[PDB]
Parts: sequence; C-alpha cells; structure tokens
Amino acid sequence: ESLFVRINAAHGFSLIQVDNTKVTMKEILLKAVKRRKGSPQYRLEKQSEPNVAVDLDSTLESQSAWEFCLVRENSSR
Amino acid sequence: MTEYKLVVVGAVGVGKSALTIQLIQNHFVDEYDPTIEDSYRKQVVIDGETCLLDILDTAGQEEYSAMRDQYMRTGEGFLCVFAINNTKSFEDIHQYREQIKRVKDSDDVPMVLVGNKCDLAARTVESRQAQDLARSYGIPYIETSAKTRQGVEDAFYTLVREIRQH
Ligand SMILES: Nc1nc2c(ncn2[C@@H]2O[C@H](COP(=O)(O)OP(=O)(O)NP(=O)(O)O)[C@@H](O)[C@H]2O)c(=O)[nH]1
Ligand SMILES: [Mg+2]
Repeated sequence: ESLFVRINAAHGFSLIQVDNTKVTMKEILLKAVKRRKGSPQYRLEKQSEPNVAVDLDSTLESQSAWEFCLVRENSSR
Repeated sequence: MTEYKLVVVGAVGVGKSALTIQLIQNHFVDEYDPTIEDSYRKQVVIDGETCLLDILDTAGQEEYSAMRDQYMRTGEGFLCVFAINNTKSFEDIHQYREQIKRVKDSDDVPMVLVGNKCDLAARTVESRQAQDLARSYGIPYIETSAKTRQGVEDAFYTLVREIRQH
C-alpha cells in the first residue's frame, strides 16, 4: 500500500496518494480540489486544529498529521 | 433525511470513478487516476422521494484489497461493475460478491451487475453471458456508459429502490 492523506471535504472524503512526506500541502490541496470539484478558493486545516489554514508551501512531513479538512475560504468546516 | 450508503466495486479501470462522477457532477472524467477510496454525498429525488446518496468509490487495485472488509460491512447496496471490453473484470465480479458474503454472512444485500463502457464498439463480454451471471445471482443487469450517461441513474437508483422495498 502507498502512503496517503485523508481529506475531509464538504460532501465526503478523499484519500490522496503521496509518494513521500516531502510533498507540499499545496500539491495535496490541488489534487483534492481537482478530484472533488473538477475545473472559489480553498484552505486545508489540520484535523486537530480547526479554523487555521495550513501553510501550503510547507511539506506534509512538517504538519505531523495525516488527516486534513478542505474548507472553502468563505466558510468553516 | 434518509441516507443510502452505496458502494461501487470492481476491477481496476472498469469505470467506477467515472460512473460516480457522472452521477454526482454530470461530468465525464477522461483521465485515469487510480482510486484509493473516495466518498461523495448528494441529495437526489428518486420516484418523487428525496434522499441523500452517500457513494463510496473504491479501489480496483488489489494492493488496497484489505479495505474491502470495512466498507463491505456497512455498505447498504453495491454496484458490481465490469467493463464490456475486459473479460478479466467480468471474471473478477464473483470475488467481490464472495467477500461481501464473508462479512454480511450472506449476499442478501441490494446489488446491481453493471456492464460499463457500452459506448465502445468492441465488446468481449457477451450480453447474454452478463445477463446469465446476474440471473445466477438473482440481481439486475444494467448496461452503462459513464461517458454518455447511458444507464447511470438506472444503476444507482435501482439500488435505492431495492433498499426501499426490503
Ligand atoms: N469510453 C468510456 N470510457 C470510460 C467509461 N468509464 C470509464 N472510462 C475510462 O476508463 C478509464 C478508467 O476509468 P476510472 O473511472 O478511472 O476507472 P476505475 O474503475 O475507477 N479505476 P480504479 O479501480 O483504479 O479506481 C478512464 O480513462 C475513463 O475515462 C465509459 O463508460 N466509456
Ligand atoms: Mg477509480
């Protein structure tokens, strides 16, 4: 099995494959938005820290987390 | 409101994700991105009665076969999908049905046999063979195209009707 991150979104969850923990949170966000919404702005939040946008330029490793919420920027989880 | 947990299963590449996204978003997914697992929730009206569909889109990749237990236990109806141009995917249908039995003690769960990609001219799985398989299981057979949307609502809505009629 590959490594993957769980993304909780407004209408379900997506498991997003990652090759390694050096992937950036930006890459994970773009994959989750593409799959769930197709062609509004979004943030990712650590599951255990509501209402705070993760730094999209940081690595997955730096988050010390494997579950995130995908939240529309004009909304809440 | 009432929520129905539907699960889409079948071999790699048969079109489980394309079927799901055609239903949910009225869009055909052209590229192949292998699934690990994804869920999609949508409010729909079936036979004049509103409900919430919770569709679980699953991995064909055998690397993720261990997941089957969790989602087969709580799944309330199953689309068992093969592709009409992929005889191996048709052969694989039985394995999904048998795993559902390992956890439900029976296969007495709403299921539809789905022959997808029927927009393609080349077919290697005969219609009569798919019909006969569904008959041997006591379940409907529905031909679909996630590309043209042929049969897509029929496949998913048949599951909901079968749950409602238990
Ligand atoms: N012509 C045609 N192509 C289809 C149809 N359904 C899916 N495809 C194509 O087949 C490929 C695989 O589809 P996909 O939905 O990703 O298959 P999957 O069963 O979800 N694969 P996995 O088990 O790895 O998740 C995609 O390129 C898609 O465009 C269909 O009904 N007709
Ligand atoms: Mg898929």
